[PDB]
Amino acid sequence: MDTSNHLLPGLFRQLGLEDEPAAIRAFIDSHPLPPRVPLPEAPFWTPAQAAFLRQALECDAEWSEAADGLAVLLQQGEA
Repeated sequence: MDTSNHLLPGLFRQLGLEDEPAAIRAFIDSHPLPPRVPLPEAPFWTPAQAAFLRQALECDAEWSEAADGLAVLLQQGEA
């Protein structure tokens, strides 16, 4: 439930971003989410990729720790 999740590299390549954990933490820092708005409800992601993320939030998938472990970072970001 963190940036050090090796699922984030693969999840970002899936969404069309870098697998570099240094770049990954920089993307989510530069573009955070409000604690009311979760990962599949983010207008930052494209509608097909957001509905694809949503599947892991609808039912516990193999991308469960990817999507959950990312969603915590966005909603519990910076100022």
